Amino acid sequence: SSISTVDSMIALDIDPLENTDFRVLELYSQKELRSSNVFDLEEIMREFN
Amino acid sequence: IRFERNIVCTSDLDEGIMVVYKRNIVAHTFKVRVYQKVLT
Repeated sequence: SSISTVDSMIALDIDPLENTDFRVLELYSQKELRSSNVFDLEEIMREFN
Repeated sequence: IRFERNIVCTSDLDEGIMVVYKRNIVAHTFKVRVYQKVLT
């Protein structure tokens, strides 16, 4: 059994596409969104009260 | 009509480190003093 063989198979191993769990990216937090104002309504109303 | 070897078959971009900065939106907060008199 040493006479050897022939590997005639043409390899076409295509790797599967890996799974991707997309992140819920957040650029500005809610604190920055509330702090991005020259005038805040809650502060004005509290001062008036 | 003669067969011939007319079939010739022939067979990472930029890796790197990245740092992403966003445009700052926080309003500049400083301290203000208000002097006043109340006449009643």
